[PDB]
Formats: sequence, structure tokens, C-alpha cells
Amino acid sequence: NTAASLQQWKVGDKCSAIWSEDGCIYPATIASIDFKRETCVVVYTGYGNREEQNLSDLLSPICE
Ligand SMILES: C/N=C(\NC)NCCC[C@H](N)C(=O)O
Repeated sequence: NTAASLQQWKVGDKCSAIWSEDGCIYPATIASIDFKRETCVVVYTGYGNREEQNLSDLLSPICE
């Protein structure tokens, strides 16, 4: 994980998010960010769902 940059993300960046449904970590890609709410919508890669997560709650992209 990239701890130092774990609050700032940009649209089009890959990440990991906590799926609200399993509570588990899954790979997701940032589709859009609302910097005012400090949240962003991410699309779960491989699944095709999109969920709104906090920028500071996002997790580093999977590479393994
Ligand atoms: C981010 N993860 C997912 N979707 C966006 N997973 C969908 C399949 C897993 C789900 N627990 C099931 O078995 O239905």
C-alpha cells in the first residue's frame, strides 16, 4: 500500500475498495471523484459494479 498518498487519488487511477456488500477488499478503478465530499465512485474491476468510497478510505491497487 502507499500510505503517504492514501488520501489523494485522481480519476482514472486504479485502487482497491471495500465492497459494502462483503466488507471485503476488491480491485476497483476510480471513475469520478467529488473532492468536496472527499469521496469518489469506483468501479469494481471484473465485476462491473460501481460504488462510492472515500478517497481516504480507498486502498492501494492490486498487483498480485
Ligand atoms: C467487488 N465485488 C463484487 N462485485 C462488485 N463481487 C460480486 C460477487 C461476490 C458476491 N459476494 C456474491 O457472491 O454474490
